[PDB]
Amino acid sequence: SATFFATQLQPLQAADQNLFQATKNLLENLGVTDRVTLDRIAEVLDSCASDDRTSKFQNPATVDLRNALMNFDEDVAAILLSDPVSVIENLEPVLQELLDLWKFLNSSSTELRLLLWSRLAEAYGRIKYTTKQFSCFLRSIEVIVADFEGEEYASTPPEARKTLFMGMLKALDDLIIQSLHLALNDNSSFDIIDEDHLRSSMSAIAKVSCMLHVAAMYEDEGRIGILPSPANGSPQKSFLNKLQEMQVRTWSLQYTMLKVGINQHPDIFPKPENDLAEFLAAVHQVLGLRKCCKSSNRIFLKMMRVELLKQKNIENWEDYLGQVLYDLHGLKLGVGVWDVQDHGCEPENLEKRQALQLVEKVAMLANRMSMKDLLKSDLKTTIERMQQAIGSAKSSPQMSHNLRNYTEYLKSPIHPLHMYQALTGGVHLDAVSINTPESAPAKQGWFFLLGMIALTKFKGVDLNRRQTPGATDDLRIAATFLRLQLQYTPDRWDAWFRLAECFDYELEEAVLWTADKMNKERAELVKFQRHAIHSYIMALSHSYAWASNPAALTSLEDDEEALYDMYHEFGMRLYSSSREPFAMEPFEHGDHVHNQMTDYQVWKFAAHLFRKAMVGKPKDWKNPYMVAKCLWKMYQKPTEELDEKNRRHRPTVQMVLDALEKTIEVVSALPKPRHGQEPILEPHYKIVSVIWKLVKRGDLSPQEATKVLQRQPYSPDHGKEVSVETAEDFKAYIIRCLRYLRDKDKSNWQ
Amino acid sequence: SATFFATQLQPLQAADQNLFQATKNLLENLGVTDRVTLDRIAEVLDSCASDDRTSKFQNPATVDLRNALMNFDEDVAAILLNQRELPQLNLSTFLEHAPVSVIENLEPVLQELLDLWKFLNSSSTELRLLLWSRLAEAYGRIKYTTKQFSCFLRSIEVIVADFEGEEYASTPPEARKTLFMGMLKALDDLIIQSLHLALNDNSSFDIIDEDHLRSSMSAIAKVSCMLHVAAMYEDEGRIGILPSPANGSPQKSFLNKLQEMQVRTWSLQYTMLKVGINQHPDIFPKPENDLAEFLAAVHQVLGLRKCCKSSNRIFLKMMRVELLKQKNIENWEDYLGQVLYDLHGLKLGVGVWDVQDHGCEPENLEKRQALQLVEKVAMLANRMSMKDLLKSDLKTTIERMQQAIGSAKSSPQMSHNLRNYTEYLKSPIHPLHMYQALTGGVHLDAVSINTPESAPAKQGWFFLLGMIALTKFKGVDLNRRQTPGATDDLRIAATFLRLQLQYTPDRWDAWFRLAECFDYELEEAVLWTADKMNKERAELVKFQRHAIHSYIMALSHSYAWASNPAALTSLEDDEEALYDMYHEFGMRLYSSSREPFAMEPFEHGDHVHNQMTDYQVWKFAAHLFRKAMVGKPKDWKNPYMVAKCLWKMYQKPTEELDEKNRRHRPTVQMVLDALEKTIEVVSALPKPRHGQEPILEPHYKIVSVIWKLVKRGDLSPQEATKVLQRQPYSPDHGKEVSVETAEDFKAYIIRCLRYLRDKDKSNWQHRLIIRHARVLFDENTDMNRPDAVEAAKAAFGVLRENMFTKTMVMNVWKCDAERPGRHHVYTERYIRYVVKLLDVMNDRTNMGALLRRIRKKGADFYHFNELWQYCVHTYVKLLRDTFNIPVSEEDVFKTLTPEEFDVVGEKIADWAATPDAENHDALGAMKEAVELKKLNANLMKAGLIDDLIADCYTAVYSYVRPERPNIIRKAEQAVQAALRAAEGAAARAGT
Repeated sequence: SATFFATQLQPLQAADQNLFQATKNLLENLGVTDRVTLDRIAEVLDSCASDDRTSKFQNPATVDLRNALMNFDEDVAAILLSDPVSVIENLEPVLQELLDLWKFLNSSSTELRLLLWSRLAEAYGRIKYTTKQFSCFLRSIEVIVADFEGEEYASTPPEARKTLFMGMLKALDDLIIQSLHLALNDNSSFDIIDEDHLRSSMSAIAKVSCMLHVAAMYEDEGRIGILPSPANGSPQKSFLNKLQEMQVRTWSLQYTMLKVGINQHPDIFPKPENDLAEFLAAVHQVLGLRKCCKSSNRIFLKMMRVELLKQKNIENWEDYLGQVLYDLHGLKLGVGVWDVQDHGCEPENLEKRQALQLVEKVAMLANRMSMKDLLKSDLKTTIERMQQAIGSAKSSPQMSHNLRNYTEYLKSPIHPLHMYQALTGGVHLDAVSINTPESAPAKQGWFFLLGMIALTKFKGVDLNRRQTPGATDDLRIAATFLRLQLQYTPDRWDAWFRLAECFDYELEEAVLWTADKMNKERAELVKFQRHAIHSYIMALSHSYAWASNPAALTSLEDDEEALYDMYHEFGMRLYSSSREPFAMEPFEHGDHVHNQMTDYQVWKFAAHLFRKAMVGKPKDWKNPYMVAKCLWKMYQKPTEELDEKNRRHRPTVQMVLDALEKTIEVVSALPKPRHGQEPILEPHYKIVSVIWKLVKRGDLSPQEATKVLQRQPYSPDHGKEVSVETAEDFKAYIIRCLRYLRDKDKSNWQ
Repeated sequence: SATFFATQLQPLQAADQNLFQATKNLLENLGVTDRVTLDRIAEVLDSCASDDRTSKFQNPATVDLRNALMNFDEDVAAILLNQRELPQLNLSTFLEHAPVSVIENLEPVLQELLDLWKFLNSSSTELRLLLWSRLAEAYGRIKYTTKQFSCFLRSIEVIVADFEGEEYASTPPEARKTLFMGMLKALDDLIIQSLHLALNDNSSFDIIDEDHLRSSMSAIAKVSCMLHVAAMYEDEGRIGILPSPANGSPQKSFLNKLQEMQVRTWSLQYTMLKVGINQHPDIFPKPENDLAEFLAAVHQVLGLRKCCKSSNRIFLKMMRVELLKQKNIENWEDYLGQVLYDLHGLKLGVGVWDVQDHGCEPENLEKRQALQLVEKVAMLANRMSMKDLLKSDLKTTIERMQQAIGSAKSSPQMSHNLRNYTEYLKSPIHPLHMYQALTGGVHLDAVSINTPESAPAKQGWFFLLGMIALTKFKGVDLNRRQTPGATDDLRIAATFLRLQLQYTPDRWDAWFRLAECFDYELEEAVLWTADKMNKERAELVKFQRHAIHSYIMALSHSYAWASNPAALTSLEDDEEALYDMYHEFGMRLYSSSREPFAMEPFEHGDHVHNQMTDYQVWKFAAHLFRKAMVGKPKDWKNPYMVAKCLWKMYQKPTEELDEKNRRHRPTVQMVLDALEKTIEVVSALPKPRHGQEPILEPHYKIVSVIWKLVKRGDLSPQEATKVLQRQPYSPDHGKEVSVETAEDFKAYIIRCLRYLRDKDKSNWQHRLIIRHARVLFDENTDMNRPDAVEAAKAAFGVLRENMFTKTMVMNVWKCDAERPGRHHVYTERYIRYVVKLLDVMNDRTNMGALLRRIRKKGADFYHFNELWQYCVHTYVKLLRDTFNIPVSEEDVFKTLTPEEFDVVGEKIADWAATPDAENHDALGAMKEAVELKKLNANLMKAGLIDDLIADCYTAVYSYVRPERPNIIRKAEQAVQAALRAAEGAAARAGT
């Protein structure tokens, strides 16, 4: 029972001890030499090192508070429940007859004294000298602490000491409310405040924080059930929150003194953001263990939200703000060392401008997470709350100019001149990078991120495994999101590339399921390919300047993998549209003025991309094989159909067979496939078919073909020389080549 | 005739040549390689290289303008003079010539799309210009600022192309004359909105690429090529080659409309060239220089043709703003001065060029215009001295600008800071702050106010203002200022430096010039009238009290300034001025601790705080003089006042010294070298010119000092002769004199005093001459010495030769090193020595003659009533010393009845009329005592005068009888009957 109570009380008391210890270190960093304050802090520390924390306190007002909380009194708790230039000339020397008034100051009540401060603060309020008003707020408070430790308080009878102190504490409350409001809402509060005025100031506030910590002992002992807990609706329970809302104000007021205290000391605090954050992490730990952060309209919680967004290079600010956003709006990031602790705060609804401040830090955390993990995490659920709160941006006329240039470029015919300009990166769109606060999502690429999430929804739901369509609306959501991101950003070649990716998946959905669209709606399929190809051009053009930019290759190394995939997906698109059922169908100029590409020049273009995709992805066995397909189709092209320049640049039998030996060399460089995985016979099968056609054409002798045909790893009589002199003996060995390949074709799918 | 016309044309043609040359070079440097534009500019060069500029032009539009202006037609000018009325979007107008959806149709135009292009090659020019107006309207309707601006640029290139177009070249000229002005009305209205968007929103230069810039800005130069001949046409009437158009004519209104069009289009050229120079800084390494030279070429051409104020001064309101942002040009001040002369008349008188008239009237400069004019003037103000400020026209511009700015309104910080200056000024003097001032550790409670109204004071604008006002106060010397009344600039500068110090308390220089204003205010009260020293002592203490507080805060903020090297070079005269602060702190401190002031600002009689000693303040001042001596190595006064400091410290006796400063007492030798240190610097001075008195002020001072301490016993008289012969004014210099007695020390010092009086040819060194009397006759000697009457006579022979007249008038003239209020005191210090001098000599005759001079010069004597006590009582002694008057201790008139006393008192008066009573000493001493009561006029108590009268009357009564108010009354009638017989005897002798 008692050991269980000590086990429950121990980590929160450890948090309090570390909070007061780091507070003490922050005091001693600034030359605060008030040993009374240090002794009060050490009294708090040894009290929190004890089970009976209230016994070790020896300040008289704190044990008066202990008697007030122990012996509840209804009315005592209900107590807590014209030229200004002339006046400031009167009171400022006060705060020969001046020495008599100073003697009159010592003979007077403290309640009379604060009215002199309040009249002085009114005169500063009349001339709007808020800094002097903030100063005399602080000068008023430290007098009430001195008489709290005064011997007149010690000589007071305890029946008088109940009500007289209770008036002073209630008067202490409303000064803090005004001063914190002057601290939070006005930056000029700390101009005339010197160090020793400040060193007198927060030491009183820390003592007040020490004083309120004595009141904090009753609640947590009342939380467990050793103490009688007040009923709901009782004025005692209402009195506790009336105390605790000041404590929320107190440390935040202490934080404003700490923030000025952290500043002006660069030799003392080389990491000034973190030490400010360390206090704020500790206090919200202290309040959040005690369920105290939600009170007083979350003014501390709203304050800490602003400060974390200012700080950038903190280690684990995301741990701190994640606890805040779980408290404020229930935005579970799911990252960081500490899980989000239950603080009993309702999730307040996410306002749009409130969501838009968080974009610059959300996208930083989301950029390091894998897309598959981004499907599983709660990080996307924050984005779902954010984007619904943010919504669609306003219709800018500058965006509408950039929008309408996209529609005519996407319906533009395929210019062969611009293909060579894509090699130079000279293809530019009629667009301008606009400068608006609505583009600050696009300046961080937030609309790019929305496209990647919905694409991974499309990529995650496997189309081969799709027995039910209709979940392609997210692709249309992403395509609108990609069009939104591309309007602000011309240079985002990846946004062009994902746009180029999305057009094929719409085309794949049309042609895989129904063959009727190949007979009735060919024009929109022509439109989709031409939409894809022109998307790839700027995805080639803007990536070429990106590849020419060396610092752009440094960040996000997977985009270089996306760069080489774009090189693969370029020539994949070129070879696909040049054959059936299309056969250069987007390349027509029936409604078009300009030249068209030939199929030969398309196949001349695509292999060099596959040559470039071979360099970046050497384990990609397709890229040498796709090189070998196009050059053989270039070898399929007759010389008379070629012009004079391209007749010299037609591939030779030496260079065609160079790539045919190259692709199976790369296939042999791969490790062997596992059980249940047959190796790809298509590099092995297609090299035989061209050689058989080369013998059928007669450019390749069957004797010299069989030298090539027995270097294959799946050759009949491999490693043993077989000489061939007749075509029928060649056709017999070709039959032996096919049937031995049919031995490797176990599933009968070649 | 023609040679004269070419001579007048030659600066105009040179300016046009340099303008088009710079335009050609900058167009070439932007890559505009169109040969036709270069050929047009070269044709303008051919025009400007010859007298017949008009014949060399061969472009059809230029010669069409030339033909239009050679024979002017009113109906030709009617469409340009009247405003443009736009035909609407009508099918009938389309037949005659033949917002987003409007953008989506028309911007494709700018096979059915190709059908429009063939038609637009054959349609009207303005029909295309209608669409460019319509597209800019749609761009205006969507409020695209850059796209609406871009349509304006393309529309310019249309109508320039038609002037090279063959449709206009093949038009019949009667139709073309309407067509030339009709396009020109369409031309000029486009430049109205083109300039307006180019000087309001800078977003209009967004979508312009390189070639768009190279297309648009080249056509503007063609307009600048074409419009040049119109100003050339006006120049023919300017020299009288052609007749001028009459005022109020259509010819006059046609011409100035072309003037306000030509300047307006030229301002558009500056906007494209500014954006075009940027983005290519390799081509333009100094973009401030080329933009200034481009504006210099434009404004000089328009200025000679008086086009600056044209088109509502829109070029001038652009040029001044862009010159303000640039700071590191050389001779921008040349470019600034002519521009502000064209707008306000603020002639600066600096740079290479003086102002030349551009035919423009000034406008009164407003407050916000002056705030932009703060910074460039303030740098230009610091280049000149205050004397050069007092001769420049820049001073006249500043007084307008302060009239333009006005007095600033007080902030709550300003009410806080200026009050704390007064409370510090009302504070008593503490030695802690002066010890802190040597550390520089004194600060004031005054926050640095951060407002744009302090950006004047951040340049020291208010600091400049008092420096002008103090220069005018210092411009007339106060020796030559015989007319007080030109003294309000002292109070004007006194108001100004507080306003500087409110925003900038840390400026040590603003505290220092504030102190001299309080210092000079102390002079003018006491220089003419000693009555303020007589009656108004409560205010004269306050001036030096507030001076000393201001002198502290000058020193404290100087300590950071004098010890850091960064301020040690900036405005090197202020480094020289910092050593002048040390010299006038010590001359202020040493002044207020002696007569007439006598330590008055030091006390705390209103209050708590310890007051300083004079020994504490003499050592404090001597700290300043040596610190003055390093930065003033040739200034002899800084060793001179440090020599006077230790002598006051040495003459201060050791008993009243504190035991800390008892160890800090300098030796007898420690003042001898410092006097010789001054006489070293005086010997190190350059030799004085003819008519200049040499500085023997060290020389008799060390003579007087060595006279004292030898007679005080600090040195033997033999050892003094070596120290005396080191000095440059030693008589028989280099010849050794051995002195064994004090009388031998008396004679040689008298020979030194005679030698210095040989150098007193102007007869001014009365301190030497009163010490020549002092060495001859010491005050503290025994009165019964037999030579003391003789030594006072030889002392009087020195004084009456030099300063004292035969009617006993001394001439205490104010020395240049003498302090204000000191010579009033120094006169009566010479009086009390002279009164005791004539006491030993028993000179009763010259005392009464001197007494009339004291009575006449009563207002000139400090503490004159107290001086009249000592002089009368010594003369009462001198009346008793000369005449041996017994003191009537016993009243002999008690035996007389008042009836019998009237009998004897009339018998005494009848005895006094006898000539035997003239030899009576008691009657004669009563006669001067009667005149002494008349000369008193109850300035003192008259009862002491009546004591000498009644004792003289009783001594008379002790003589006539063998032969209190009634006693004096019968004594009054005794002198009255005596003087009646004296006038009766003198009257009968003359008859």
